[PDB]
Amino acid sequence: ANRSIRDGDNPELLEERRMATFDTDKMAAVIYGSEEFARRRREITDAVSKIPELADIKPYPFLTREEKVTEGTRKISILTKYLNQLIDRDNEEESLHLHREVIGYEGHPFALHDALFIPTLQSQASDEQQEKWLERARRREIIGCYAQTELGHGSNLRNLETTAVYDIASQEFVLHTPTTTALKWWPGALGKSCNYALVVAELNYGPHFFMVQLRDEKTHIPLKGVTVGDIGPKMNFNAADNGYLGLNNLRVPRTNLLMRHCKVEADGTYVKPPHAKIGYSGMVKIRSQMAMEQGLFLAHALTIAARYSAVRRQGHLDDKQVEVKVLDYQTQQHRLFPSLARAYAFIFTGFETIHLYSQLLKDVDMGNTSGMADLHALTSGLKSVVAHETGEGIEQARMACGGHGYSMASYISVVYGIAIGGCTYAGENMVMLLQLARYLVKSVELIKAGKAKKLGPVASYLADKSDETDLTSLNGYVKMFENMARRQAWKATEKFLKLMESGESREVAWNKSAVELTRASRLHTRLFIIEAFMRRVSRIEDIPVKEVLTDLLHLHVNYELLDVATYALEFMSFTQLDYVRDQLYLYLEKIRPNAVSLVDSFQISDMQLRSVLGRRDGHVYENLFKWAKSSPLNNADVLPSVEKYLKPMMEKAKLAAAH
Amino acid sequence: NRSIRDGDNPELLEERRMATFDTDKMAAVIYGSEEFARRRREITDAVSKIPELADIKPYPFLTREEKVTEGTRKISILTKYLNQLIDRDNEEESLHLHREVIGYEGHPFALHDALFIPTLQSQASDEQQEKWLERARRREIIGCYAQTELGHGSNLRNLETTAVYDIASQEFVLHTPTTTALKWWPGALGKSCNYALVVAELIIKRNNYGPHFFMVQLRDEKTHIPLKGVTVGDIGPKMNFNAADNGYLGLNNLRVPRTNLLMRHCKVEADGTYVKPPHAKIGYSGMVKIRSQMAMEQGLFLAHALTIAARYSAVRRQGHLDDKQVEVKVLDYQTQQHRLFPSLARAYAFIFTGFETIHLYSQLLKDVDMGNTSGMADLHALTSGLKSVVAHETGEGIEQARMACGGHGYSMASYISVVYGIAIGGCTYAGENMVMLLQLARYLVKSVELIKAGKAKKLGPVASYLADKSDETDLTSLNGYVKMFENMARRQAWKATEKFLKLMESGESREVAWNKSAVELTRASRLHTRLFIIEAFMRRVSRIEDIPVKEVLTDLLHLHVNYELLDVATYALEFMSFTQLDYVRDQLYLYLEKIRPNAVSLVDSFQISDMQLRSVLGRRDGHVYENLFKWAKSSPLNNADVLPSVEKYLKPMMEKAKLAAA
Ligand SMILES: C[C@@H]1O[C@@H](OCCCCC(=O)SCCNC(=O)CCNC(=O)[C@H](O)C(C)(C)COP(=O)(O)OP(=O)(O)OC[C@H]2O[C@@H](n3cnc4c(N)ncnc43)[C@H](O)[C@@H]2OP(=O)(O)O)[C@H](O)C[C@H]1O
Ligand SMILES: C[C@@H]1O[C@@H](OCCCCC(=O)SCCNC(=O)CCNC(=O)[C@H](O)C(C)(C)COP(=O)(O)OP(=O)(O)OC[C@H]2O[C@@H](n3cnc4c(N)ncnc43)[C@H](O)[C@@H]2OP(=O)(O)O)[C@H](O)C[C@H]1O
Ligand SMILES: Cc1cc2nc3c(=O)[nH]c(=O)nc-3n(C[C@H](O)[C@H](O)[C@H](O)COP(=O)(O)OP(=O)(O)OC[C@H]3O[C@@H](n4cnc5c(N)ncnc54)[C@H](O)[C@@H]3O)c2cc1C
Ligand SMILES: Cc1cc2nc3c(=O)[nH]c(=O)nc-3n(C[C@H](O)[C@H](O)[C@H](O)COP(=O)(O)OP(=O)(O)OC[C@H]3O[C@@H](n4cnc5c(N)ncnc54)[C@H](O)[C@@H]3O)c2cc1C
Ligand SMILES: Nc1ncnc2c1ncn2[C@@H]1O[C@H](COP(=O)(O)OP(=O)(O)OP(=O)(O)O)[C@@H](O)[C@H]1O
Ligand SMILES: Nc1ncnc2c1ncn2[C@@H]1O[C@H](COP(=O)(O)OP(=O)(O)OP(=O)(O)O)[C@@H](O)[C@H]1O
Ligand SMILES: [Mg+2]
Ligand SMILES: [Mg+2]
Repeated sequence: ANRSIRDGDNPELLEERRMATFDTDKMAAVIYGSEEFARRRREITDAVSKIPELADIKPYPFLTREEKVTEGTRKISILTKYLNQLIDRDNEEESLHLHREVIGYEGHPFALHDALFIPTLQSQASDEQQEKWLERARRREIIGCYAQTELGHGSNLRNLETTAVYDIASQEFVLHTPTTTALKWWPGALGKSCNYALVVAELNYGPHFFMVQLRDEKTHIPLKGVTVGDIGPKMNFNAADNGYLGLNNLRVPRTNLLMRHCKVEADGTYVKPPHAKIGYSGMVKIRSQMAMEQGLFLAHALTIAARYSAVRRQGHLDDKQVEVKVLDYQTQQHRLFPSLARAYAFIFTGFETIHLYSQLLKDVDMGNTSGMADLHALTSGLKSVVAHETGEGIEQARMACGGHGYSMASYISVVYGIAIGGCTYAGENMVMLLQLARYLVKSVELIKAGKAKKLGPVASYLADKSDETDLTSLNGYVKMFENMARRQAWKATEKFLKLMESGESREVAWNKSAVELTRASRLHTRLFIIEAFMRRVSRIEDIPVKEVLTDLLHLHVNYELLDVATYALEFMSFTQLDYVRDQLYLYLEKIRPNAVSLVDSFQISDMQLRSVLGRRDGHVYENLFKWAKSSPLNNADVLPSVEKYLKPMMEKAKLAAAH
Repeated sequence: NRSIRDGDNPELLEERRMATFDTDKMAAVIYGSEEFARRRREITDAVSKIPELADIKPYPFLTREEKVTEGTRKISILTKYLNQLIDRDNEEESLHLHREVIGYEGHPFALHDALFIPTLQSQASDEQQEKWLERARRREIIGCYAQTELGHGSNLRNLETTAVYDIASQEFVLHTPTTTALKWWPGALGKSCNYALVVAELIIKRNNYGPHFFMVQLRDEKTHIPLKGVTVGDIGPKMNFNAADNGYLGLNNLRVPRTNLLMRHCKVEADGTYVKPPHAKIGYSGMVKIRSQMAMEQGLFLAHALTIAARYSAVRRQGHLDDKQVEVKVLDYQTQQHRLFPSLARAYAFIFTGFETIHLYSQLLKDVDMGNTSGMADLHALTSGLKSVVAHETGEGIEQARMACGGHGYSMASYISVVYGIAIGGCTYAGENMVMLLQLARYLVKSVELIKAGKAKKLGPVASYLADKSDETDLTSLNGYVKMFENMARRQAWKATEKFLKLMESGESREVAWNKSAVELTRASRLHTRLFIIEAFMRRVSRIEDIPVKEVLTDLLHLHVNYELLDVATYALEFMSFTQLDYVRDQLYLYLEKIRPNAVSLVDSFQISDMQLRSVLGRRDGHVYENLFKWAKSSPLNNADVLPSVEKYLKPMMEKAKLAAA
């Protein structure tokens, strides 16, 4: 029962939707975590579709950079008016659906306000201070931003140049931007949108958070001591204004310092915040979240690609009278379905880490940590592998559309440009793979120390070493996938040890083995991704849904295993390698008739998809032409530039001498 | 290090003082000759004296229409200065001049030079060359290669644009019957060209002869208004290449003379007599020129990206090593050397691989001028996989180059995103990568399918290694690596062929048998071309005098063959131990550390001017932070302190929210 079937649909897609071996309302429920929310997405989408001003002013690719900032600002101010009609404002699941559909991904004045400004106020500012700002934030009375990275520093928060000196005479922090590289650089909404910022600065006590008003609340003119502006065009996310901040001995009250965990008293005593580095909690929320987000990004690209694949006919197989849908080719299925399997896998992996963090957030209001450290390390590699493999799959989804995928009419290049930033923001991907490697070394540096009973369930499989082998029913793959991770974990570990056993200093001994350590993190991460996927599948009550999700899961483990055979061949035969190589191509064929249904299940409205190639109704060619015909260069037959330059250049070129 | 200047950032100055070779010598190698390498600097110098040839403003700041305008502004000016600055019919020099002055984002004459002119050269009669080819070269007229339709790009056997000969008036009637039949994607088709080489199915009193080339005038040479029967426009914004106008073409029973059919190789006489061309597929010659060429070109884009990454990696200090005062240069980190230098090894490897296929194309272009065209099929298949693997790996490389700059890499001030957007199209144009990998796979089957027969002596030198057997395998000295790459390849080649064969002994039809083995066959193709890239590299370094250059290129080459071998270890473990895998793994890291001090020198050698580089992070002088600020401050969004859209939307929104109920 494909629920994305409508009248007037392209038969090419219709005949693909009648092939649905499951209910897509059922699958949406699984995808978005509950039957109730999956419904609410459709209700909201329907509620929005009946509000004309919430439509894109024109096709978003047709807009200039400034026209993009305007429209995102236009759309965010209108959305905010209707917001409390359409959703439960404090329901993040709904608010994300509403904004991802209505605003889009390219940015808006409130992006980082909701992404990091509010979540940090929730996890770092005293109940006193939350009363002063947190609801003013949620009421969008003010626009905030998370202002941490500097022009010279982003990855090493131990050497930020921005200063926060306390002057006990007047009980104020003087916040300064000493050097040019000390300038805040990259915070969303810092340059033009926000009038408040959470500025990270050196207190020497390390980096802390300071609420700083940047612009006057009524006039939006910057306050004395404030230099602010945009940082120019970017790879993408250009509807958002990422900016810089210059602070010239800026004075803020002592109580503009966030103090949930730490304290500075009026006389200047500093109460060290419980322990750990609790202030990095905001980053951890994002990192735990983007396994879900980059999962949905990927789903978006595949939704376009899969649908278009089922429409585009090119080349013949058998039957030399009608060309075949390109989705019938093995390479096509190969370059799409594993990534489709990944989309589901990353999202299920996302639900576990999302709940893990919102649970290990309450653990931090009790004096509990170290579930903190165990979560950080996991999401460290998780955001890295996921964003990297997502980016790979999106381009594959783009290129899979042939020539037209390169057109903005596909919109896959936008989804890539947005998503791929996840390989940089919220921690540089290499660095974050290394952070996880520090949790892996520790988990191994324990062999002669015993302490195997201290390991968490995530690291448990390390203090084992019970290889074996086999792969006749799923869990053997998982077993193989621990065996791979384990080996590389020890091997890379013992190599960093050996270079200390021969006396190269720790940090240099750490550097010489940096690549193997990252190789470990990825193997460990992809092991977890599989397990979470498995855990979600075996819970499903509806049998046809469990069935097709099993097909996806079989496809995952074999494509994944073969991508990492270089590590899997300590434990495998070469004949078994051709099994999983044959198994891969079996479930490609198995998935095929469900392909369109599997992406229809995500129930991404056309308003959110923003894709001509990926239109739900499948009327691609007719509307691709309309899209092109209405594009801005087609405003004039003979271009003003041609008349001015090319016409003279040609007249002149006819008269020139033959040398 | 010839890229050292006064006023340079000491960060980069101390990196260039570490040069263990001459960069004027390396440049000569990269560009194929000392004479040309010298010309590049000579042209760049002469260009730098002409103010009108500078970018009107930082290209990222430009709207899509302003980009078309600027490509048109700069190409009309450049055309005037063309005879001063270079030898017009020297393609090496013209490419340097345009890649630097114009750039990669497109101009009215891109495909005019890329395919329009090369197709006239290879497919038009001496008569027809007299009528147009010199007109094209003097840029009297603007042309294009109009092949791909809205519904057909890969499969040329079923294009819907017809070419019907009417013997009565001796004309071809050219028709676009359906909306999908519309030409779609030719550069300059929509707005710039007034002439187009239109590919259409040839019809002679219902006889179907396949796709052919027809010269079509589209716009009046005087008014640039389209002619009767012509529909033409732009196909909208794109992932990149947006200073160019890629267009669509609609033809309504457009009549052109019989002699607007490109003849040479083939003929249509006034009575309708069709004369078959010698080798059926002589017409795709324009495509093969591109494919042969982009190993070179997708070698240079990548170098361009690395020129920015490496330089910036030697400025950007972040994190601490041993000395816990003063942060370390990020280029010192292993992951950074690992995510950068192998691509640097590929950039060199691709370019040298490019020199070989460029030269034998333009010589197996003379083989097509009277006689044997056996090295036509052998070249097509080589360049089929070569463009696919190269463009794909150049893609991964260039993204790695961007992310290497961290946060700032995402900014347009790095320009690596542009370079990525431009080159990655190479995975699509000039043949869809999967389709092209499958094309070489057919040449691999047929090459294998010649050895259970006894025609191994029909094999070319490229395919030769397939009839052999290496069995015994080691390294210790390079040639053993090539021997290892001869395996895997040969291994998979047979392994994939016999699977496709078995499916036919299963009685599954060829097309379906081919389809079910399609992935294995592409694995075979990739392995084959990676072997070639390595050999090509080898043949270039073991040939040149100047030992410092031959030694740094040997360092690169060692890094290549070790990094590549590990990337394909899964195939290399039919022939290797495991302990040797740790050697090649150890060997990889040794040459990362060995290359490191030459890093800035190896890229400075490409002698890409700032004018061409168009990157703030990649500035030659190395003044990044100072100029990154200046750049941002000048960016268009900062024209006002309070945005018009903030005053109009955000201010009233905020007022309302404060007053609104709880
Ligand atoms: C529009 C929107 O767009 C998008 O929005 C998202 C945009 C996100 C906005 C941003 O980009 S802002 C921030 C992102 N930037 C970063 O992340 C880089 C920060 N990275 C670092 O700072 C370092 O790498 C660390 C992680 C090493 C932190 O360490 P240090 O401070 O520099 O110094 P040290 O004192 O040396 O720390 C190392 C030891 O401390 C332990 N440790 C570290 N972190 C934690 C932690 N979190 N919890 C517990 N323990 C920890 C650790 O054990 C280390 O010791 P041991 O490893 O030797 O054993 C979304 O799509 C969403 C969408 O809505
Ligand atoms: C700005 C600028 O940007 C950039 O500019 C570049 C832009 C480039 C402009 C374009 O994108 S336009 C054209 C690009 N499009 C393509 O390429 C797709 C064409 N692909 C095809 O058409 C098919 O895939 C082929 C290759 C299979 C051709 O075959 P069919 O016609 O469709 O039908 P059949 O009759 O079935 O052919 C198969 C049998 O024929 C044999 N054969 C095929 N090709 C050749 C050949 N070339 N030579 C010799 N033999 C050949 C072959 O043996 C087959 O038989 P066996 O395999 O079974 O044994 C640069 O950066 C440069 C920069 O300057
Ligand atoms: C779209 C986008 C949006 C952003 N939004 C915000 C925002 O709203 N608020 C905010 O505060 N910031 C924001 N940022 C900044 C971002 O958080 C930081 O840039 C990122 O966390 C780290 O980038 P970096 O400049 O520090 O890279 P770098 O730390 O300089 O690293 C660059 C290179 O050096 C390597 N490297 C650096 N250190 C090490 C090390 N110890 N070990 C091994 N390798 C190392 C890295 O692997 C990498 O290859 C944004 C960035 C982007 C791209
Ligand atoms: C920047 C750019 C510039 C261009 N410039 C020009 C120009 O100047 N002149 C011109 O004529 N054209 C031009 N083109 C068009 C280009 O030549 C075609 O887009 C390209 O050849 C790919 O063809 P396609 O669009 O039909 O891909 P498709 O065939 O539609 O690809 C769709 C999917 O199906 C797969 N597929 C298709 N056939 C098979 C098969 N037999 N077996 C297995 N898989 C298959 C493909 O691999 C792909 O994954 C340009 C394109 C781009 C992106
Ligand atoms: N030349 C290429 N151009 C574009 N995409 C490619 C290319 N080669 C591989 N891919 C893509 O990479 C993904 C991985 O597929 P595959 O494993 O066959 O390639 P690979 O891993 O690079 O090859 P191998 O596994 O033999 O090393 C596929 O989705 C495929 O579409
Ligand atoms: N999560 C990631 N984010 C960014 N880049 C990555 C990531 N994982 C791998 N890479 C890049 O891939 C390239 C080579 O991959 P790697 O060093 O892992 O070797 P590999 O053996 O081919 O991969 P694997 O270790 O997964 O088998 C490097 O340039 C590295 O930067
Ligand atoms: Mg890797
Ligand atoms: Mg693979």
